[PDB]
Amino acid sequence: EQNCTLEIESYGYTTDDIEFYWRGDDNAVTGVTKIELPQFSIVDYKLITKKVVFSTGSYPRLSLSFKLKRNIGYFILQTYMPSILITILSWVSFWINYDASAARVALGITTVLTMTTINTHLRETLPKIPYVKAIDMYLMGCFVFVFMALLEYALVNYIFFSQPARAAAIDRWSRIFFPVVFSFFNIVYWLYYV
Amino acid sequence: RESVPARTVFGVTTVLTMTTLSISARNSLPKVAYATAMDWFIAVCYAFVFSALIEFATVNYFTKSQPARAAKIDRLSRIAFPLLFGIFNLVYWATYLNR
Amino acid sequence: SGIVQSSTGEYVVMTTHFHLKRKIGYFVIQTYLPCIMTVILSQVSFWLN
Ligand SMILES: *[C@@H]1O[C@H](CO)[C@@H](O[C@@H]2O[C@H](CO)[C@@H](O[C@@H]3O[C@H](CO)[C@@H](O)[C@H](O)[C@@H]3O)[C@H](O)[C@H]2NC(C)=O)[C@H](O)[C@H]1NC(C)=O
Repeated sequence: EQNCTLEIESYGYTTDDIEFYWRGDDNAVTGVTKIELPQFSIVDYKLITKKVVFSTGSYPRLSLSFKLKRNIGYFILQTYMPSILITILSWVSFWINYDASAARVALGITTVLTMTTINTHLRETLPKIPYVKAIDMYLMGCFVFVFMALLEYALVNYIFFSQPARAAAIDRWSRIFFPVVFSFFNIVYWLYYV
Repeated sequence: RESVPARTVFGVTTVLTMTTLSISARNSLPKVAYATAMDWFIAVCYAFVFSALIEFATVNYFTKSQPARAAKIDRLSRIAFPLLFGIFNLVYWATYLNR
Repeated sequence: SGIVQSSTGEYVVMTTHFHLKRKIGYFVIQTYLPCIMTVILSQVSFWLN
């Protein structure tokens, strides 16, 4: 939610010379409920009159504050759904049998490539904000999961020939416990950012 | 069904093609807060590609163990998937061209 | 405060340098970590038979 204000002051006259108020004091601002923003939605607006104190006196001031709550369905549909489904698609390599080396490599490495492409195209589509954001944290999480899945395949392939039993046990454990960790990650993230 | 690497690369890079198409397709739309008709179409097609890959995964998992089942689901999908995509297209176009 | 000499005369100049330091947290998780993970993934290829 972005609290965007408009501050109205008097330049040269102090409260000893000029006084400010809203005419009506609650209906002074109209036309706000009829504003249809493309990306936000005005959830509330406040009117605040006051006298601010500076060195040479106190100057009057009014303040019109909107609270803009950003609409989410777009960002879900465009950014999260692709990343979540690519993470699941990366998981798909676990049901693919151990011998299918080329198959599981293709799946995992192409999922890494797709995650990189999504990240580096949302980096352009999204506004250029050079500090870290929740969307970036989620994309990093999905990337790290794809990375872990491909490393798990690499481990399975390395340790297979010496012990198929442990290879298969690792495969089944990862099959059962990456969806678990992903749900846990999703829960923590969505409850921390809401 | 026995060409696992070819079918796997096929499906996964089809998904990557769909991802690129979706990303390029949304660079034209103004940043609305909700789904446009083209957004529904793209999401449905993307889900179809994901489901085709999942179908192949099921087929591969049940092949060599229940080959009857693997071939049965393949023959069923060949007639289900296009027969469902076509009707989806018909309904979508009919609803949107008439408004 | 300083004095600048130009072809027209000597002028008083009042300077104020503002000191800025760039944040790193964005490039860390947006370029450095993806690059490091890509290199790690490339090396992990050695473990395959
Ligand atoms: C956006 O942020 C501004 C800045 O905080 C919010 O303004 C704040 O609003 C509250 C509630 O009206 C003000 O509290 C009031 O303080 C006066 C002190 O004279 C008191 O008489 C009232 O009973 C109440 O306690 C607060 O002063 C005010 N802050 C500033 C700096 O003006 C604004 O409400 C936010 N926009 C929203 C919530 O839509």
